[PDB]
Amino acid sequence: QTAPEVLRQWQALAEEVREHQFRYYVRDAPIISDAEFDELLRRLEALEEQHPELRTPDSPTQLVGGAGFATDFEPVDHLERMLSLDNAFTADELAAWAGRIHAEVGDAAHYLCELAIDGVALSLVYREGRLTRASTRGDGRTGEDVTLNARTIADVPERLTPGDDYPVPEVLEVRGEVFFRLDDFQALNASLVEEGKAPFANPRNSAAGSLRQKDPAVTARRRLRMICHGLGHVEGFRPATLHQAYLALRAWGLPVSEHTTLATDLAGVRERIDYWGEHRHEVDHEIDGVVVKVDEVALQRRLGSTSRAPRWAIAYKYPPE
Ligand SMILES: NC(=O)c1ccc[n+]([C@@H]2O[C@H](COP(=O)(O)O)[C@@H](O)[C@H]2O)c1
Repeated sequence: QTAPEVLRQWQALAEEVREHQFRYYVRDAPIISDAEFDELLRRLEALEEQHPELRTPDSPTQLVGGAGFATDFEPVDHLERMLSLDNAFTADELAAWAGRIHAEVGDAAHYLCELAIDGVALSLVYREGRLTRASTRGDGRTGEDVTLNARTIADVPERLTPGDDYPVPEVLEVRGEVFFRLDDFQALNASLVEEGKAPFANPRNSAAGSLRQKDPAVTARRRLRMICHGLGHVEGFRPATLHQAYLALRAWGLPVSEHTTLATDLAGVRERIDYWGEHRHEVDHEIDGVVVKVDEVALQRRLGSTSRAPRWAIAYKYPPE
C-alpha cells in the first residue's frame, strides 16, 4: 500500500505547505519567497500524483487550495485545571490571606508580585516546541478552541527557541492574557467606525472580540498583545520556583512582563501594592490589580488548590474610581 517513508515524506511536506498557506493567506505575512512556495506545492502535487492514496479532501493540494482556515470554537480540554483566582479588595482581606499562608507554609514563603492585566485569559499548549493548541478559560476544565487566532498574534511564537540552559520541554502548557494597548484600542475603534462597524466600550471587550473571530484573518489584522503569567501541565521542565520558570519562558521566546518582583514577606507585598496604586495608569495597558502568589513550586503543591481556586495565590484588585 503505502511505504513508511511515503507517509513520512507526505506528512512532512503537507505540514510545511499548509503552514505557509496560513502565513500568506491568514496572517498576510509569509516567511519564505513566493517562488519557494511554488516549489513546495508542486512537490506535494507530484507526490500525490505518485501516490493517489494520499490525495484527500483535507489535503493542502486538493479541496482546500484557496482557503480552509476557520475557527468553530470547539470545546477543548485543558491539561491542568485552570481555575480563576480569589480576589482581595481590602488590606484586611489581604491579612487573612497573608497569615493563613504563614500558618500552613511557614516562614519560607517568598511571595511573587505581578501586575494584573484586564483582558482575556488564554492558554497555550506547546508540544515538542511547537504550538499545538490555544484555548479560552471556559469553566476551568474545558474551553473554546481559538488556536488559529492565537497563531496570528505577533507576541505568540509558533515555535520555542531552543537553548542548552533551558532545554525545550516535551509538553508545555503556558497560561497568559491577551489584551490591547490603550493607543491601539482607540485606533482599532476608529478603524471600526470608519467602515460602519460598532466600536467597543472598553479594551477588554475589544480584545475578547478580536480574539473570538470565526475567521482568523480578522484577528491577524488587529494588534493583540500577550503576556505569559502562569504554567499549566508541564513535562520535562520541573521549574523550582515561579520566578525561575519565567526565565525559562524568556529563554524560549515567550512574552513575559517586566514588572514582576519577588517579595520575601508580607511587608514587601504591601509596598508593591501601594506603589502600583499610584503608578498603575503609567503602564500602556489596563492594569486593574496586583497578583500575589507563593513563588516556590514545591511549597505551592502543599497548600494545594480548592474546587474553583488556588489557595496559594490571591489577586489584590484596586477599587474602581
Ligand atoms: N509566501 C508564502 O508563504 C505563500 C504561501 C502560499 C501561497 N503563496 C502564493 O500565493 C499565490 C495565489 O495565487 P495562484 O492561485 O495564482 O497561485 C501563488 O502564486 C503562491 O506563490 C505564497
